[PDB]
Amino acid sequence: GSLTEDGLSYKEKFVVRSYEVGSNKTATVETIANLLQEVGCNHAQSVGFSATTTTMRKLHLIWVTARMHIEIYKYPAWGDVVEIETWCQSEGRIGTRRDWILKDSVTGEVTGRATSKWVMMNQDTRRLQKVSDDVRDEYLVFCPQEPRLAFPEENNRSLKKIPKLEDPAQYSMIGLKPRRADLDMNQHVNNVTYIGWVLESIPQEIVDTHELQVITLDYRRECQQDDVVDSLTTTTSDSQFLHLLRLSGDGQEINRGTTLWRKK
Amino acid sequence: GSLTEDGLSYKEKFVVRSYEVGSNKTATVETIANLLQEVGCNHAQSVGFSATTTTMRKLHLIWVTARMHIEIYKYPAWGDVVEIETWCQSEGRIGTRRDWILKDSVTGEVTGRATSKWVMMNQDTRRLQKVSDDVRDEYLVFCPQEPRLAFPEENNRSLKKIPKLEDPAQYSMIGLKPRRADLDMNQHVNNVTYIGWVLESIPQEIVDTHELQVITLDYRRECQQDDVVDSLTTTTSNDSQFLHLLRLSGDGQEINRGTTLWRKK
Ligand SMILES: Cc1csc(NC(=O)C2CCOCC2)n1
Ligand SMILES: Cc1csc(NC(=O)C2CCOCC2)n1
Repeated sequence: GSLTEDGLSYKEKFVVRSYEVGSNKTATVETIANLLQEVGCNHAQSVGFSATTTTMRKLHLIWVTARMHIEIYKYPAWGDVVEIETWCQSEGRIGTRRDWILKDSVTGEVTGRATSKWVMMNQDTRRLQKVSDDVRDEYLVFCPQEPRLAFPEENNRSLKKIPKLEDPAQYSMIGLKPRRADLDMNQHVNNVTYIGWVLESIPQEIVDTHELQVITLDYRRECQQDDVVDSLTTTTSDSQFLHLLRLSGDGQEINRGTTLWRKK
Repeated sequence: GSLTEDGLSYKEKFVVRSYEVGSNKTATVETIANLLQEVGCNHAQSVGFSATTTTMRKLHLIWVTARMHIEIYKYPAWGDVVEIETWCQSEGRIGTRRDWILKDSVTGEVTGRATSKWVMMNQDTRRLQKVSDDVRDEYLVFCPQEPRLAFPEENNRSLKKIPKLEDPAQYSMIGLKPRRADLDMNQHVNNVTYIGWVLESIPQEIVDTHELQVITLDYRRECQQDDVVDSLTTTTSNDSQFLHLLRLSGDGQEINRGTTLWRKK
């Protein structure tokens, strides 16, 4: 992978692995999300980060995901090369945004796109807070100045309000717990695991006859290593579902989302 | 990746990914096992397969893992390039063997090694069988003729008999279930998931102060997509050894048994 000519975006090629594909012999949405995260990490490393900036390290601040939105037109097959371009942009004092474009390396055609909203948080107290002047200044030298959006459309899917699922849920998968492979290098549950947990409550017949086209996920609270999660789904409709992840015990909400599936 | 000059082994380079590493910023044993599987699949593909031979597809036969043995000296760090060499060998009518050597691409030094035993099974009835002459002939053209072993030693730990853990277990992790990411392209639980499940019953303090040096795992029965597993561990021992058992939560049906050896950091 490498930064592009202007140094304002980053590109990387990936060959799809045997264990990375599902029943269709194409990359799962969890493999796609892992590839987005990997290209995002390689971009941060190439521009001097050791995700945190120098000012963030002094104030004990970290970037946390608030929203992830992914749209896939074609899933790459096992053995195929996918090229991913990523860039980041400041959104005033609200937070930051990271976008991606997925392309088939052979045809050069756009096969997917993604956008994510990130908010600033004190790592110890877990208190949100807004973006300061000092942080925006040392971030803007690595971001395009004019707006560059993976989802430019006025009033688009990536910026829609998501309602809270009402009990009873149509479908559910209960007692979901993270294992050590679900944790990152800081022993926190990886963001991609929540996508998998959301999808666990979709029935196997929908998965067998449909392909996931769009997934929008809001992150409300982090799931600890010793937490247990219940995954809830209701059909709202192509097939659309409304999703809710909550702690098995007290019912504390960890995520809410929507998925849109196309018939094969 | 590519077949070596003689066409009797296969090499591939991997750059270790951010999500592939643990608390030490080095590749987990599950990432290593996924890389072994990937290089093994790329080797089978490069020599004409899709690892069923021509006769195996006619007779509804598949290769299934009976044993996996992995020894790691150094885990590659995030961003490092690891080179893996793999080859297969016939073991008479018992089955086949697949071996691996892991090397640091920069220094060329051996950082790990692995060996695995595979048996032939009818896909439909699940009945294990000996290897026929016709199948043995079809895959011997892709294997070295002289023995080539990743674990050549006379008293190597890769061929040791593993006892059955006796209840009560010292440690346990209960109610483990596979999710869709744990399944392969044929909707069967991936072999690497069982390694993760075995390790789930090791206490977090052992993981925090030790590094896994050796893992030997026997596969007795497959875990179905809707099965629930219990992971059991007992200390048997500067080095710590554990005896492991995976069994179905309900009836206690054994799916795996294993041993791990950990060294102090
Ligand atoms: C160091 C760094 C910067 S961005 C990042 N992670 C991502 O972008 C992921 C998060 C969730 O999975 C998809 C994208 N890590
Ligand atoms: C095509 C083919 C033949 S065997 C194989 N994979 C392995 O060897 C893996 C199995 C899981 O444990 C790591 C090694 N792929």
